[PDB]
Amino acid sequence: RDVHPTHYGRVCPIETPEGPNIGLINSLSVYAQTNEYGFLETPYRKVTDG
Amino acid sequence: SDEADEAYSVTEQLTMTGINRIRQKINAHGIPVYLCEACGNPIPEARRKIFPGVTLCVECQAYQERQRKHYA
Amino acid sequence: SQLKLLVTRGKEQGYLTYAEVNDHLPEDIVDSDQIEDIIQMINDMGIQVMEEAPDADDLMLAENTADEDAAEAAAQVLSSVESEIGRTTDPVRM
Amino acid sequence: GQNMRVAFMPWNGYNFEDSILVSERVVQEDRFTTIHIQELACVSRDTKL
Amino acid sequence: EEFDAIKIALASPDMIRSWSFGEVKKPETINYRTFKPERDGLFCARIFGPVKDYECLCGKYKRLKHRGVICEKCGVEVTQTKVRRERMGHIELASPTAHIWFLKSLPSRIGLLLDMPLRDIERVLYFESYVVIEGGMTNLERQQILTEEQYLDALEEFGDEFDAKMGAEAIQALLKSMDLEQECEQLREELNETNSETKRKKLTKRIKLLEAFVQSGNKPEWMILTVLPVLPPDLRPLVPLDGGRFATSDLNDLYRRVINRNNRLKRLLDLAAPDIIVRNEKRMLQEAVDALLDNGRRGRAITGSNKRPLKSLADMIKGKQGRFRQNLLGKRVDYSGRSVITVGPYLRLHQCGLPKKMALELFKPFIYGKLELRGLATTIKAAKKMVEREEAVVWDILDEVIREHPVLLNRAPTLHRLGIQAFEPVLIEGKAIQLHPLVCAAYNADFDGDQMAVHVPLTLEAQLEARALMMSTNNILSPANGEPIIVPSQDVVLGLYYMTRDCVNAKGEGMVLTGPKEAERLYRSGLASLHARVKVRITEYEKDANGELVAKTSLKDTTVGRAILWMIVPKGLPYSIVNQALGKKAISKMLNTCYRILGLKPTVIFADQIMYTGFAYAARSGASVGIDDMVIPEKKHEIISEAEAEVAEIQEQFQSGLVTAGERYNKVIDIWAAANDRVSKAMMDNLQTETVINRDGQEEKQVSFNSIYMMADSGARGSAAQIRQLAGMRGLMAKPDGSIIETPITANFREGLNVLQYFISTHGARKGLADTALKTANSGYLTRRLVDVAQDLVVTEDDCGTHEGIMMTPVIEGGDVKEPLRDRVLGRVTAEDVLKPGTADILVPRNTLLHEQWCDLLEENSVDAVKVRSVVSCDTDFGVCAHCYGRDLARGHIINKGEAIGVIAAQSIGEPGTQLTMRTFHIGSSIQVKNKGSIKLSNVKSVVNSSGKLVITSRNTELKLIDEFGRTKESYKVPYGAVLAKGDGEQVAGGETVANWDPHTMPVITEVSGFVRFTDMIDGQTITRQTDELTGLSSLVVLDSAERTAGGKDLRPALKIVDAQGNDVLIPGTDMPAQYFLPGKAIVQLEDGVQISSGDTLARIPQKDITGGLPRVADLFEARRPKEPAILAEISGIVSFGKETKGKRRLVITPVDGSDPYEEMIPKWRQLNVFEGERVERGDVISDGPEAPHDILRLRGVHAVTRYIVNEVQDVYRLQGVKINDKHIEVIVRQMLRKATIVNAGSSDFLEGEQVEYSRVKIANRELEANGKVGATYSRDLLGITKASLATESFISAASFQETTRVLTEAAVAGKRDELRGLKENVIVGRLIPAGTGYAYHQDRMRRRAA
Amino acid sequence: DIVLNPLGVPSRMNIGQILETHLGMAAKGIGDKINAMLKQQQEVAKLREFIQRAYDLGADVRQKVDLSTFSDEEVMRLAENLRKGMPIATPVFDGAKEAEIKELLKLGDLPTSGQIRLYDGRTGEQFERPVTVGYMYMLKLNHLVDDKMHARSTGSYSLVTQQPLGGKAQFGGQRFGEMEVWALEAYGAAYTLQEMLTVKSDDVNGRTKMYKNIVDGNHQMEPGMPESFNVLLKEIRSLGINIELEDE
Amino acid sequence: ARVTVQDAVEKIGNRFDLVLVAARRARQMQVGGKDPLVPEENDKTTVIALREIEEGLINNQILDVRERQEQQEQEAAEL
Ligand SMILES: [Mg+2]
Ligand SMILES: [Zn+2]
Ligand SMILES: [Zn+2]
Ligand SMILES: [Zn+2]
Repeated sequence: RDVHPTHYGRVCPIETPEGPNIGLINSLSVYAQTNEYGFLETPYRKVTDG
Repeated sequence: SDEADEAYSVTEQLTMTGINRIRQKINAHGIPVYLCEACGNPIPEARRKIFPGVTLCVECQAYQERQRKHYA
Repeated sequence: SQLKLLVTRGKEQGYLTYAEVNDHLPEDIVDSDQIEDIIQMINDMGIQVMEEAPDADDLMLAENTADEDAAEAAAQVLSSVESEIGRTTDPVRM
Repeated sequence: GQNMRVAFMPWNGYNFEDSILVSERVVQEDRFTTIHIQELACVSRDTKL
Repeated sequence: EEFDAIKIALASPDMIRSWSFGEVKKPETINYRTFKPERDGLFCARIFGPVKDYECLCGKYKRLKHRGVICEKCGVEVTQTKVRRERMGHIELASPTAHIWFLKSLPSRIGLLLDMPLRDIERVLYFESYVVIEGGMTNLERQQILTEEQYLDALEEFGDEFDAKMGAEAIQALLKSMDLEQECEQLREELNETNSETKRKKLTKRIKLLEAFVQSGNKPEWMILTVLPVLPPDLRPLVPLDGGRFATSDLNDLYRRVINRNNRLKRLLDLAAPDIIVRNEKRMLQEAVDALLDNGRRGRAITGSNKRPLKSLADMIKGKQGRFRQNLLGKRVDYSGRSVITVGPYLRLHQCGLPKKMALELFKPFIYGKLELRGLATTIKAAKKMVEREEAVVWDILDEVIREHPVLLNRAPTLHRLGIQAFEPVLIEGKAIQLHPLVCAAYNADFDGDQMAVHVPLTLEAQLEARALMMSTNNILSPANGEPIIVPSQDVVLGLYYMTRDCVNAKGEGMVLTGPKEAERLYRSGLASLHARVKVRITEYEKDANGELVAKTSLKDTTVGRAILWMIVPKGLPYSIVNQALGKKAISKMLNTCYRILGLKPTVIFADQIMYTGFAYAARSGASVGIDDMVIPEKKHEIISEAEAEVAEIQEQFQSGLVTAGERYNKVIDIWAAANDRVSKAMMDNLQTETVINRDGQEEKQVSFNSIYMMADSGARGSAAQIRQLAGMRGLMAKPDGSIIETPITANFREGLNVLQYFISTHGARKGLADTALKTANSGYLTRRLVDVAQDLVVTEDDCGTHEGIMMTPVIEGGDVKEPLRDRVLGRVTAEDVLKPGTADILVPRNTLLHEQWCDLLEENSVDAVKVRSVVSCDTDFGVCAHCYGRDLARGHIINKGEAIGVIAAQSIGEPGTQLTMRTFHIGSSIQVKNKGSIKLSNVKSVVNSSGKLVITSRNTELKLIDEFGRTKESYKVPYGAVLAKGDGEQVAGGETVANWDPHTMPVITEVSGFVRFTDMIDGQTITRQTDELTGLSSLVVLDSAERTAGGKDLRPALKIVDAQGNDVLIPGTDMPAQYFLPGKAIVQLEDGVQISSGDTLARIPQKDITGGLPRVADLFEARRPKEPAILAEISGIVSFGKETKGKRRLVITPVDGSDPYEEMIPKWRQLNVFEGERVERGDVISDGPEAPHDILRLRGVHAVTRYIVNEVQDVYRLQGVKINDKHIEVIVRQMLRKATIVNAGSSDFLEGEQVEYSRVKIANRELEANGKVGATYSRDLLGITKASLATESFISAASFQETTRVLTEAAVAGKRDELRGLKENVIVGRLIPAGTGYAYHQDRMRRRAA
Repeated sequence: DIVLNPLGVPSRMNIGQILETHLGMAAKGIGDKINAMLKQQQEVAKLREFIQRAYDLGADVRQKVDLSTFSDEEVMRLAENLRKGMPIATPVFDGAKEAEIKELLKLGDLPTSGQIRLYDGRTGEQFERPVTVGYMYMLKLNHLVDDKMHARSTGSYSLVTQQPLGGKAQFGGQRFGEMEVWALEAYGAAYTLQEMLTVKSDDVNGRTKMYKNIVDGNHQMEPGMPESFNVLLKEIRSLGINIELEDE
Repeated sequence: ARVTVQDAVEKIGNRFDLVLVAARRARQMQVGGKDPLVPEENDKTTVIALREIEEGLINNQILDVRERQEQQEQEAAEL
C-alpha cells in the first residue's frame, strides 16, 4: 500500500484513490513508459564529463 | 473531521515517535568512561568530547551495531 | 508427537503458516484431502489462522475465542489420526 | 470547471465546517447549469398470457 | 401471541411427521410449459398449499366460500397463499443417516455420548469398518469395532447370538440400544471406586453429560435422521425472471440431489444390487444430506453450476448475512430517507431543517389522514391524486402535520448514543437537510458531502420518546463525562476571540459607558471599535443565597468587546467569565459553568445565543487569510546554515573514524530536530507578540492580530505545529518503515518545495492515508466487543442496600497530582459517612448524591478519600441498583430505573476510542519533594542507626507528602533501605531532597548493631576470591549454584552476627538469632572482624513502557496475562528457599503457624526481589514486571483488581488527553468478573471444582445462610470480555454473536428452555426491549407470570 | 461570488489555493486592463505595448512572445480572447515565485498585499481588516443533491424476507443496522425501536395495520412478530432441531 | 412548541414513566377518549400530554383514578 523510493518517475506519489484501497491503484507517471521486458522506465538526460 | 486531517495527526504521531526514539538513543549525559566497557581499550578523548558518556569505543560500538543490524 | 509440537507452537506463537503445518505434518499421507481436514481441525483447535501471512494489526487486532472443550477433542483427533493410520476422505475415493 | 470571484471570509456561518456560499449571480448566468442525459428503456416482452 | 420463552430440543421423527404436509417424493419443481408446479416435487400444491390465493390448482374451486375444501381432482387445500410459506413437508429416507451437526460439531455429540472416538464413528458410517451392536455375551465388547475379514471370521466364530452392522443403522442401533440410567449407575460406581483425580474427573464429567442428556426430554437415537424435513416452497423460491430465465435459490438444488439419491437407493434396494452398489449409494446419500445441512465439516463443499460453493441450511442462519446478523438486526426501514447535510445557522438547536419534498414523501399517510379529515378529498384515492399534483393546500396540510412531529436524524456510523438524535422539522426549499451547526461536533460530521438519514416515528409512544428522550436539547451532556458536548467549534469561537480581545489604541479609549447597551450603541454607530479597553457598569447576578440572585452593580474594567458579549450571558453567571480572551477552552467552560449553575433551559438558550453572536461578529471581523500573513523568521537562514554546518562537523568526524555510522546518523537527526525547534520558536516569537503599536506615547507590544495567529490561538483550527509547517521549516519526514529519514526539509509551504522534498513528504502522507483508511473500516470493533459482554445489564433496583464501596483518592504518580478528587467523586454516591479530620461532625450522610455542592464542601474541608459506592460491589441479582451506578448521564440527576447502562457504558468507552492511535505506540536515584508540606511514610520499617541517618527496612514503604491541611499532596516510592534524612510525619522545606539510596545495587543493611563473624563461607564451596585487589578488599563473595559443588548446593551461604562473646542475640521480637543468610551473587566486601552499624552495606546486589494505543485497551479488557508475570506472594508469612535449582528454583513461604507448606517454582533466569529472611505479606511483590490481573483478583480481592483496570485504562486514555468517567469502566469490569469458582460446596448442591457464575451461587448461599444452614465458599474468577461474553443464559442471544452452530447444537442436546429478558433476545424476536421504556412492560409480564 | 471559509487553510497545509487566489486576482487585473484599453478602444499600438509588457514580465522564462510579429487583425483577436482575463501558467514544480506574482499584480492596479477592503453588502459598512479576494477555479463534482436525495414511505418489498427493497434510488429504507440499534437501546427508546424493526420494516400484517391506523389518524401499532424471525424458525426447524414457542 | 421536558421530569420523575404516562394521556386526547385540561396552543396531542404532566395535573395515579371513575360511571349507565 506504500511508496518506495524507486517510484520516482514511474508512479504518481500523490494520485491514488483514498478509501478502501490506497496505493493499490497507482497512476502511471507523466513521462514514463513500459520497458521491453515489461518494467517501468523513465527518461533522463545523459550527462557526459560535465 | 476529514479523511486528510486524521491522516495528518497519524503522520505527526509517527514522525514524533521516530524522532523521540532517535533523540533517546543519543546519550549526551553521563560520567566519563576513560576506556571501553567491552574490550578495555581506551576511548580517545576527542570521541568522548563528541558524545559525553560513550560507554564503548568506536570498534566495539560498530561491532554491536553490526550484530544488531540482523536485529537479534 | 511432533504434530503435537505444532499444536503447542500454535498455542504459544498465536498463529501458524502453511509452511509451519506442512513442516510438522505426518509424512506419507499428502493426499491434500486429509490435509484440508487436518487444517480445518487445527482451525477448530485453539489456533485460528491458518495463515499465509504472519500479521495483522489494529485491523481486527488482538482477536481470540476461548472455545473450551473443543481444544481437548481436536488435539485428541490429531494425535489419534497420526498414530493409528491415515483415514480415507470423500466417497468417490471410497 | 469555471473560474469565479472567490473571497475568503466567514460571513455568518453559511460556510461553517467546509461549506461554500455561492451568490445568485453564479446561478443566474447558467455557469454551473450542467446537462445530464438519460436512457430510459421500455421493453415489450412475450408473456405466456 | 405474547407466547413465552422459546424452547429448543432434538427433532423427534414423529414430530417431524406432525410438522409435515405430505411426503415429497419426486425431484421435479415446475412443468417447463405451464409454470405451475409438478406434483409432487420440492414444490407442490397439495403438500405446501395453493399457488394463487383461494384458487385450486386445476381450478375447480375459486371462491372465498370454498376455503377449506380440498379439490377432489388435485387435493389442493384451497386457502391463502401465505400458507405456502409455513408448511413443511418431509422425506422418508430409506436408509437412516447421521445428522452432521451431531457428528462433526467439534466435540462429537455422538462421540462423548457413546464413549467412542470419532475415527471409529467415521468408520462405521462410511463403511470403513463393521461394529458390534449388542453382540451378546460371548467374546465382544459392545463398542468393539471390527473390520471386514474379522467380521467374516466371527460369523464363523459366532454365527449365532451375534449382532454386527455398519452404516447409520449401526449408530442408531447403538444409541437406541444404549440405556442411560445404566450408564449413570456405572459412572457413579467408578466415581466411587476409581479414586484418581484425572480419572474420576473425566468420569464425573461424562456422568454430568449423561445426566444432562437424561434430564432433557430427549432420546439418544433422535440424532440419526430417519425423516428429513424440506424447507417450505417460499423460503427457497423459483421466481420467474424476465425472459423465461428463472432465478432459483440453492436449496432447491440440494433437495433435488437428496431426493434423487433417496429414490435411487430405494430403487437399488428393490433390485437387491451387490453390496458395493448399495454401500456406495448410502455413502452418496450421506454426503448429500451432510451437504444439505452444513455443506462444510465434510471436507469439500459441492459447488453448483458456478464455481462458488452453494449455500445450505446451516449457512442461511450463520454469518454476517445469515438471518441473525443480517435480517434480524440490520433491516431496511420504511419511512426513511437521506440527503446531503448542510449548514443552516438560522435554527434554534432543537430543529433540523428539512426539504419540502422529503417531507411530502415521508408523511404521505399523515397527509392522507388529515386530507380525509378536512374533507378536501372524500376518498383516499382523491387525496393521493391531490398530493401527487403538489397542489396548493397539501403544503398547508403538511405544515399542519409537521408541527410537533420529531424526525430522527442519523449519520452513517452511529458510534455513540448521541449519534442518533431527533429534532423537530422545519419545512425547507431545496434538497439538503439543513442540520444545525452545533450538533455537528456530536455527530462528528463536517459538511464535505456527508449524508444524514431521517427516520420518522410512527406511533405515539415513539413520538413521546423522540421528544422526551431523543430531542436535541435534552442530550447536550456527553454520555461519557459531564462536560457539555455543545462546544462551539470553529467560526463561532473565532468570532468571539476576535470580539473579546483588546488592541492597545483603538477608538474610544478609556471612555466609560453606562452599561452594555450603549456599548453596542457605540460600536454599531462606529464611534468606537469593537475592542478598545473601556470602563463600563456591568451588573452581574451572583446567586450565593439559597436560590436567590443578589444584584450587585459595579464598574468592571473591560473592553467594549467583552461588554457586548455580556448582553447575551444569562443571569446567574458572574462577569469574570467573559472578561478574559474567550478562547475555545474558556468559551466551552463558559457553557460548562452555565450548566453547572443555572440548569438546562438557560444553558440551551445560551448556547444558541452564543452561536448567533459568534457567527455575527466572526463575519464582521473579515477574518481572512492572505499570503502576507505567514511571516517567515528572518533568523531562519542563519539557523539552517548553522545546523548544516554541524552536520559538516559530524561528517568530518565520521570520516576520521571517531563515530560509527549509527552514531553520526543519530547525531545528525538530533541536530536537525534541534534546528527545527529553534526555527519554530523563532517564527512563533516573530508571530505572536509581533504587532507593535503605540498609545499616545512611544510604542508597546501586544498579542498580534495576524489572522493565522488568531486562528491558531483561539482553538478554532490548527496549533503551533501547523503554524510551524506553514512558516518555519517542516521537520523530518518519517518513511513508513518507522525509521526517520535524515534529509530534512529545509523549505516550507510559503516558499516552494523542490522535487525531492515534496516526494519525501509523500511517504508519511500516504502512511497517514493508509491508516485512516483501515481505521474508518474497522472503527467500531471495540464497542461491538464491549456491548456483546456488557449488554444485558439494566439498573433494576432503587437501592441495593450495602455499605461496601471502593476508596477514592486523587491519583498522584510521583509528582503533580494528575487527577483530583472532584473529578472522581463527582456523581458517585458515598458508601460510609464522611468525617471532617477531627470527626467533629457527620459531614455527609452515606446516601448523598455527591453533586457539585457536596464537592464544594469536600474541597472546602480538604477531604482526602471518600469511600464511595461502586458498580462492582452492588448486591443486585441480575442488575445494578439505582444509587451504586451513581448519577452520570446526559442528564444530571440520579440514574433512572431501567436505563440500559451496559450499552451507554460500552459506548462511553468506545466512541472516544475513535480518537486514539490505532497502532500501538510506546512512549519510553533520589527523591526531591516539591514544596512545603510534612513527610508521610506508610509501611515504613526504619532503624535508628548509630550513624544517625534513616533507613527503611520494609520493602514497600511509600514516601508521601502531607501538608498541615492533612491532604496527600505528593507521594514517592522509596526502594529498600534508602538513606533517609528527615522525620516520619515531620516537617520539611520546599524543593529539598529528603531521600537517597543506591541506584542499581541493593543494600543488606543490618537490623541492630552487634559484632560480626561468618558461617559456611568456604572459598571454592560457598565463596570466591573477590577483591578490588588494588585496595586490599578481601571479598569472599557467595558462590552461585554453577560454581558451588553438588554438596556446595547443599551448603548454606551465610552471614552470622555474633554478640560480644560468640553467641547470637535474638532478632528483636522474634527468636531467630542475629545473622543474615544470603543467596548467590550476594557480593560480600568486608569480613569477620568488625562491629556493624545500622546501615551497613553487607552486600551489593544489582538490578515502564506505556503502550498508549487503542490495542492497549483491547488487551486490558481481554485481560491477557503479560509476558513477564509479576511473581507475587501467596501466604502472608515468613519467606524461605526450597529444592535448590531443579531448573526453576523453588521459593518457600511460611505463616506464623497455619498452612505453611507453600513452595513456588520460579525461572531462576529472573531476579527474585525478596529477601531470604523476611515475612512476605500476601499479595506482595516477590518479583517485578506487570502483574497478571488474575493474580490481583485471587490474592488481594475485587476492589484491588478493579482499581487496577480502571487506572490502567485511564492511563491509556488520559495519556492521549481523552476524558471518560470511570463508571463505564467499572461496569464493564462488573461484567468481566461475573463467573465464579467453588472451594467447598458444603450445604449447597454445586460440584466442588465446578465453575458457576457469581449471581447464581450468591443467591443460593444467601438464601441458605438466611436459613439455619451454612454457606458455600466461592473463589471469584475474572474472564476476558471475549470469554466473559461467551457464557449466556439465553441461546437466542449466543446464536447471534458467537458462532451459531456450536450454540444451537449445545442448546439442542441440552434442551435449554431459553427465556426472553435479554436485549439481543427481544430485539431478535421483536417485542418490547426490556431496557428503556419497555421495562415497565416487562414488570407487567413478571406480575402476570407467577400469579 | 463565492465566500469560502478562511478557517480551512491553516488547519490544512494547502496554502496553494491562497497563492492561486492572488495570482488569479492579478491575472484578471491584466484582463480588465485589456478590457478597458479595448472598450475605450484605443489603437493597436496601446494594446501592443501593454500585452507585450504582460508577456515579458521580469524574471527569466521560456516564453518570450515578441508581439511585433503579429498583424493588427491578430493582436485584436488576441486581446479579445484575453479580455476575460490573461491566462497565466505555472508548471508544476517550477511555479510562480511570489515576487513574480507581486510584480504581475503591480502590472495591474490591484493592491500588492493581495487583499482588499470589502464592504459588507447588508449593513453597508467596511469589514474590518482587509479580506482576500481573487478568482479561484472551482469545479463541480458530480455528487449532485438530486441523485443522493431519497425518501420511501411505502414502496415495494422483497420476496424471501419481506423487507423494503425498492430500486429507483435504492427506493427503500435506510439500512437501520446494528449500531443504530445500540444507539436506540442506549436511550430508553423501546417503542421507537420496536416500530423501527417490527412495524415499519418486516411484520407483513403489522405494517398494513399501521398504515390503516395512520390514515385513520390513530397512531397506534399492533405489532405482532417479525417475518424474519419467522423465517428463522422455519430454517432452524428444517434442520433436525425442534424449535418451538412455549405458551403460558 | 416545547423545547424540553425537563419540568416534566422534575414533576413526575424517572424520565421513562413520563414517556409512558404522556403516551397514554395522548391516546386519550387523540382517540375520542377525552379533551385537554390545559388551554391548547394548537399543538398536537403529544405536547399537550407533556404539558399536562408539567402542571402536576396528569400522572399515573390520576389517570388510574379517572379509569376507575369512568368504569364506575358506565355500570350506572348500563343498569
Ligand atoms: Mg466527511
Ligand atoms: Zn572499546
Ligand atoms: Zn383441483
Ligand atoms: Zn449497588
